[PDB]
Amino acid sequence: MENFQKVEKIGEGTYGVVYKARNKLTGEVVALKKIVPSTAIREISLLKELNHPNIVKLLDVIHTENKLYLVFEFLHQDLKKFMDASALTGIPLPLIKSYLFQLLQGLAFCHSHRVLHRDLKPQNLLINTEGAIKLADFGLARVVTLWYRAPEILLGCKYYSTAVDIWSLGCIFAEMVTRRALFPGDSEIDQLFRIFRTLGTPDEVVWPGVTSMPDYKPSFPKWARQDFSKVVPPLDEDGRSLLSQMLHYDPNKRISAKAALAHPFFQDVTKPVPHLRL
Ligand SMILES: Brc1cnn2c(NCc3cncnc3)cc(-c3ccccc3)cc12
Repeated sequence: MENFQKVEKIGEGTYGVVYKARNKLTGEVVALKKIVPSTAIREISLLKELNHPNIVKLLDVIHTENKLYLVFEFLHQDLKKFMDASALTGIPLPLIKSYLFQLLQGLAFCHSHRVLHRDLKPQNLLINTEGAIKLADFGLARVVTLWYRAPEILLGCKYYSTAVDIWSLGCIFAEMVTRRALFPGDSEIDQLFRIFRTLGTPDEVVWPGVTSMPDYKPSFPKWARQDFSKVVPPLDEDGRSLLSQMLHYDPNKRISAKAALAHPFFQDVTKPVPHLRL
């Protein structure tokens, strides 16, 4: 640690405080996360090899004094701040599409290595001046916001898979378009019920096996599904079709990152430069 000079606190991650810091040696500016079980050390070590342009690079892992520090590449802004900053005007559709495409490329990569994020949220999607967007805190999982949590997690599924990340990204996609959180639940049941109220209460017809799930209750209220035209106006039909697929109840039916990349929505994708005030 003596090799780093703390510049400032850039948030309070789920595991510890994250600091912008300077390598007293190389002079490199990095993000320093202060989080040990051998399993954790080994798992984290694996993440160091998981390199991709849309994944925040984990530079080094430092274990000392039974303490654990993760040194990451530093990015100046996150999607939440950018969304807040662009609230009056909204993020231009072409930039939303570019960001969604890049994130799907990142997910496609991680997923192909059997690595899940599990906690995707605007705060952990980092952006730069070049129009790039990157997933932060990938593989780390293996008040905390429930807004992006997939229904199978909320329903007590113990062995959920990659589809949970597609669900979270579908929620974030909707939020970028509408400028309002899709399902801002403030408790597990409120989260579940917000999802039901919009997509309809799931049943054996649309989600075979849902009624047997651990936290499923026959006493759940039965709400009708709403039309996406009401959910994310004025997103075009291509966008709404993609969204509807990323939000399928059945994790097995939910579109994969790979398939999502081929969706017609991305036929005209480009890479705009955002306007960032750093
Ligand atoms: Br790795 C990493 C690399 N950059 N980075 C950023 N940068 C965005 C930023 C935010 N505030 C000031 N400067 C830059 C935020 C978080 C993060 C922090 C807290 C919670 C979740 C993610 C992690 C992280």
